[PDB]
Amino acid sequence: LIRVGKNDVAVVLRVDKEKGYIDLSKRRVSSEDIIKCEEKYQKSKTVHSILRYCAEKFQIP
Amino acid sequence: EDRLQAVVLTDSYETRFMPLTAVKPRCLLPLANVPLIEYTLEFLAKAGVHEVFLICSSHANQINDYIENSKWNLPWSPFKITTIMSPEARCTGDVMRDLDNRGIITGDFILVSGDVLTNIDFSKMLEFHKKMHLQDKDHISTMCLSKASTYPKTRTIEPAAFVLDKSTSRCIYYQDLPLPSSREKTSIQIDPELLDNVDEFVIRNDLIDCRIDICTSHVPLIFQENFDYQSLRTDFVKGVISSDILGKHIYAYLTDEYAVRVESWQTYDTISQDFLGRWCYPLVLDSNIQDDQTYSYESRHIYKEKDVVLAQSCKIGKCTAIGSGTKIGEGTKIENSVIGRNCQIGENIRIKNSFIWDDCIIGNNSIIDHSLIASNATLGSNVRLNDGCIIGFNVKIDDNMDLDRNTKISASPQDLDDQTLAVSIVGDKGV
Amino acid sequence: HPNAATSDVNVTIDTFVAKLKRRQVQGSYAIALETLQLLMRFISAARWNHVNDLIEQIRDLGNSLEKAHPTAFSCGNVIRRILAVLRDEVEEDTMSTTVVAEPLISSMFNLLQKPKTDYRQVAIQGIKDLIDEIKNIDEGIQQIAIDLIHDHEILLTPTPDSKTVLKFLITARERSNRTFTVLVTEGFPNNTKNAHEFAKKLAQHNIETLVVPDSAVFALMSRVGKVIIGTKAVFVNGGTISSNSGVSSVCECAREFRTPVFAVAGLYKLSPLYPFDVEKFVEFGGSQRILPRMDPRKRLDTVNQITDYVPPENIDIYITNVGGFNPSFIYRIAWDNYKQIDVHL
Amino acid sequence: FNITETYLRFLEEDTEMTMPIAAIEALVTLLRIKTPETAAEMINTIKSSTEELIKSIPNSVSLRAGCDIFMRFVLRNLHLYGDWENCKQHLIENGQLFVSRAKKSRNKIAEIGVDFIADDDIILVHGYSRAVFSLLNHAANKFIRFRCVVTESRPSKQGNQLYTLLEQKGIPVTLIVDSAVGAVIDKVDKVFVGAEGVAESGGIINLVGTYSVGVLAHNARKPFYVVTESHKFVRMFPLSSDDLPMAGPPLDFTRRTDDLEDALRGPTIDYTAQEYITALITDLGVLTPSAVSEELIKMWYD
Amino acid sequence: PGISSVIPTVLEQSFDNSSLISVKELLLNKDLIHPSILLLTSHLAHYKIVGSIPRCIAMLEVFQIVIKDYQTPKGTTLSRNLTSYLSHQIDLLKKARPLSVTMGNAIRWLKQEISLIDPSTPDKAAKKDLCEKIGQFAKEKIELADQLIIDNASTQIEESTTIVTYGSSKVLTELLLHNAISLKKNIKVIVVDSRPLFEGRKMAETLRNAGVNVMYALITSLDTIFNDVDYVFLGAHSILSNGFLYSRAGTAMLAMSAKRRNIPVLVCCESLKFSQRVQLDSVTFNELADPNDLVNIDYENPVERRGNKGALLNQFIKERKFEKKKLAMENKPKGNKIGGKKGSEGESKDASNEE
Repeated sequence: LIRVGKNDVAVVLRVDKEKGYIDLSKRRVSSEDIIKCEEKYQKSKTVHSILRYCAEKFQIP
Repeated sequence: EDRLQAVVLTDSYETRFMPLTAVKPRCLLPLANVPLIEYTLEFLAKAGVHEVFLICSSHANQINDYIENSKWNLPWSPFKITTIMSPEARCTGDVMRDLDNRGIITGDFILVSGDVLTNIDFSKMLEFHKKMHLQDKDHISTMCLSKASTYPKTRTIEPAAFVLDKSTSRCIYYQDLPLPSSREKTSIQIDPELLDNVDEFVIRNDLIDCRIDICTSHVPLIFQENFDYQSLRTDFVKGVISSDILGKHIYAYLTDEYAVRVESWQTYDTISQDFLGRWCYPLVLDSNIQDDQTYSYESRHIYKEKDVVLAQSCKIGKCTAIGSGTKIGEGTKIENSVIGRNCQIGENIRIKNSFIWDDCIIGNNSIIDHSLIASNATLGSNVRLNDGCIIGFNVKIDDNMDLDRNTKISASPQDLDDQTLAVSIVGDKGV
Repeated sequence: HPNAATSDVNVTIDTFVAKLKRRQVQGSYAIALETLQLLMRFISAARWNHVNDLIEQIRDLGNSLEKAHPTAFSCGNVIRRILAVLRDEVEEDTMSTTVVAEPLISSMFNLLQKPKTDYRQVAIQGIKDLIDEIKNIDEGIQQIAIDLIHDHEILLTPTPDSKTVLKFLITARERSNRTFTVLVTEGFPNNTKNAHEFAKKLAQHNIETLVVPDSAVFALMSRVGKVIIGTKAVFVNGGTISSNSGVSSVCECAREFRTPVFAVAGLYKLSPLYPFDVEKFVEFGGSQRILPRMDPRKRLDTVNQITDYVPPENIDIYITNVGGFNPSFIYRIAWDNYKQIDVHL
Repeated sequence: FNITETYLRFLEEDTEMTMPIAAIEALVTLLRIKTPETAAEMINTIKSSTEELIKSIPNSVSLRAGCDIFMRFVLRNLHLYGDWENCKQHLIENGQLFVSRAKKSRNKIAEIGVDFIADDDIILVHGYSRAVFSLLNHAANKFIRFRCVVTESRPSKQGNQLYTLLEQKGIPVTLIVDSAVGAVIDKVDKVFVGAEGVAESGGIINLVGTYSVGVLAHNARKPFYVVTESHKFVRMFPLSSDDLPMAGPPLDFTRRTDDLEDALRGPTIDYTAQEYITALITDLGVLTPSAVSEELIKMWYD
Repeated sequence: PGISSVIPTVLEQSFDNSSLISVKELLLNKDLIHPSILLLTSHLAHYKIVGSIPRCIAMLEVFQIVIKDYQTPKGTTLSRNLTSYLSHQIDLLKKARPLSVTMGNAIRWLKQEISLIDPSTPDKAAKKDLCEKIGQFAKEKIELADQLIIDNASTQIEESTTIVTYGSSKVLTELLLHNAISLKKNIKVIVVDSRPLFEGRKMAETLRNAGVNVMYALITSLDTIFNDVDYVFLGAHSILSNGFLYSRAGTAMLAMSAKRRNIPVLVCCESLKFSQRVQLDSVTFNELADPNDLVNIDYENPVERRGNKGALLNQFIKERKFEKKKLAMENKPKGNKIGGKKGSEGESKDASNEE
């Protein structure tokens, strides 16, 4: 089902706010929450796309 | 049917091989560590020859000496060699005229231009020629043609477009093109003199030149009559077609099997490669024709003569032939290249698709790629050669040299760069 | 030794060489016949005065012939036989000229310990005898051959190129009481047409014929009863050179399934020289027959061979004109036909 | 804290510590310091450590097998979806517990799977394994007609060691060179072998000479046996007859020397095919035919 | 209604159980059949390229196309005559060229799908989701699996290789191509060709189209080709419940040869090709074709020579029969590359119960 490229669900279990170690989970998802998570991810992706063309255009960070 | 004489057009295509042919004759040069004349002779024998005639002018003494040394000189031969000695530099018309003046021509005489080696049986062809002759009184000469490698791409010098009939096997038009080499004339021509008589028109280009001719007694007379024809393919055939003498027939034999004549350098290389492989059905070096030869067959298309020494741990590719009296060192990578007789190879040498002639020393830590080295020319330490680099007679390539693609080296000790003396031109040294 | 001595006395040597080189002569039998003829010519025409010298000359000639063509074993064999025939007579003569005990027909210790006549006629007779032997082989096989095959048994036939094997099959098939099913392997690059011809012949003879491709040998192997080889040349230890393509793999398969492997050839095909190398004696075919075009075929280097070599471990029976023999016994037969010194020339 | 150091710590003792069990214990010890609650900080680090160990390996195979087994166990552990603490505690417990288990397994093997040698069956033993020796000693303990044949093992004179071990038990023994092994199959009944590891295909990863022995057994139809403690299942596939992930050279043709220096570089690890095995003796039931592969499948769920 | 009876050539004495006859040129059929199925059948009957792997994919594609084109009648429900249609299609396929194990599996899957959704849902919503699901399935169990296999192979290949190969198996072609391009090792490819289908030739052509050093051989020429050469690879059709290799023509002999000459064989297979049907010989069920394939005299497929042979019916007592699918021995292949990375062929039905 997963393999390469396909969108897959995540929720933050444990955070190490010192050096950089992030724990993620798929089964914990709050039931239909999976769908919501997916939607959020999609939104994020779209936002990223939006702030990529402008970065390349005006040559700004 | 029996008793047929042979006339071989030798020493005709000199200076076509631009670096070589200046000191020694053209035909005497080895194909695969053994002279090119021998193959031709063998072919003639196979066909059915009763007397041999050779045309010599450029370095004739050497040719004579070779003949004297050759096997056919002894009384056991069915055919004897008597050479035609003529004044220097003349066309095939002039030669024909000279022949006519002498007068040995009887019946169906064999005229072969250049040197050809092919596997196809000739008796059947002869029979066909006879039968066709028996059809009508005014029949002239036979031409040999073979099916090409599907599409033509490596043929630029002689890519002849043959418009042919299926019922009679007769040529309609002959034309030469520089189309793949230079984009100036990508062109086709058809004449309307034989449109409403043949009907069955087949336009073809993919046919390779052989230049073996079975000729009647009419041909020399014709040559004598019309002195304007200096060549035999470009002007002659066309003339015949356009009715110079009215109501006459010519032949174009079609064969599915391999038949190619020697013409250039790349073509020569290809021919050699074919010979190395099992392209020609009975023509193999291991049979030993010259009697002094001691060739034997081995696995994966590898030829080894007697007294051949090769050192341990040397990875070989595909199709390799080694001549007698060789000493080869360690750490060599040999791929699709022929090594000459009594050649001394050093250590750590990478070879790919190259060609090495009789008695050559290859220096330590050198790379040879798709390039030819002639007889008694030596390679020194650290020499890097690219595709199609012809090296002439006795050229001493010493220590440290680099030559780029398609660099030709002179043979006689003129116009082309790099000379026979010490070091090839990177620092100016020579005559 | 060159051909300086023989030029006007004997001329046919050159013709023989020509026949050998360009393959104008076909079939080992024909080659043998030619060799015999040559020998006869040599005998009738030339002068001798001495015997040892003559023998030496003969040896030299043989060597030359070998050098001219290595795949012609029959030619060599016949010569060797003739030499052997000569040798015994010479030995006999020596005993009379001078004017011995042996446990068997030949002794080993005689080599270690220190040891004009009408021999020409005898030599001539030898050639005739050889010719006669060559003439009929199948008549001396069939009395042993039609005893092995039984009712409801299945035969498998690699190499249908040999003329003897077909005859042997036909003789077996003649019998009304005997019934057998025939599976025929094709052999693609060298044997196809011949195989087809064989199949046609079988059909004509009114026998159940099954034409099998080279890939479909494995599926039918549970039913296979016997294996027959169409070999061309027999040797010392047991190993044989077969008449082109599709023999080795089949033999291996037979060995795996423990299927009996028979061989029918003859003693004129039998050689006293050892096959030390497969690469030296086996000759390769043609690349042109397999695939069309030339320019892309420079990249595509195709491997194809004529003759096939099978190890003596797989083959168990060698029925000839004399009788049934083994690979562990055939050496002695060769010795009975070719002498000790005549092996190396 | 180091695993390598821990491994080094055991040298002269052993002979019951199943090296892999020791390795597992070491791994557990390494784990139970830097908080096993987080998976981001821990599993990756464990993997790195394992990689380091692999890099540092002189001539050992089973370590990898052990580590992957441990990993699998860990993975299995967090499927209960309960809480992070209790599960962690359980995991921690399961290291010493695992070690404890090995002894029990050995006992099980030595009491149940020893019935092969009973009616004075002459045994041909090669390849040193502790389990086989235990079986032998505990058969002597039980008292049974039995005889031993020893084939000479030469990595660094291990055969002698084996002989000495045999001696401290009371039983007549003889030495046989692995060249004359083809000559003697007549009086010797069955062939027994101790393995370094069992392959994915089914075959055995062993020592200086086993394939030849297997071949001989096949020829003679006298059965070939392998006795090992059930934890030597590595994800490794010997595809051809002369290929293994080996630390030593695989048949190196040394250059022309004069002083006789480079010679002893012969194959110290050999592999035999899957068909040669008649019975494989393991603690997790008497199973042989395609059992290892099944186990592997169960582990990887693929 | 279709066409029945009339079979060319002799029926022979042995090996008579499976269909070998039939429509080659169409004459009078039922006026309701979608032409794409017919076209596919026509292709399969006279195919020279396909070999186990792509056929199933093609079938799936065809099914998808049919679904896309499918319109529900106003009277009857979505599944009433659909099943009948499917049956008819199956019958046509069988008449043309017998169904494979993969095809059977596909059919089973389709049946399952049909059972899953009961006739209650509208047209445009159901099939929208069905086609997507099927696509997803295809992506999962086929292409991805193939990729995985390729990657497994990649790590398994060592340094300095000389390989002898056979078949028109797409996976093997992919593998070899990968080796040639992205790995950049010292790979040598030797090709073996067969009489019924020019698969070897196709493989060679493909290799040429990449630029690989190629030796070209046949089933007969094998005794001299070894005399350096190590690896041998084969293409499998399906593995049965016994564990035996139920594959195409010239494989088993090659395997045997390999076994004889020291070095073992490696075969590749998918994690769906496994069958519950039990057989241990080629006699049980075999792909048998018309003797028209064994007519051409060497060289090329389209030549047509009037040589020696060209008759079958007129000949009295003559049996010219050939087999396409074979059953190779169990112990001879050692390596099997499936969905679960690596494993032995003796596992047989470990994935069948797993589903």
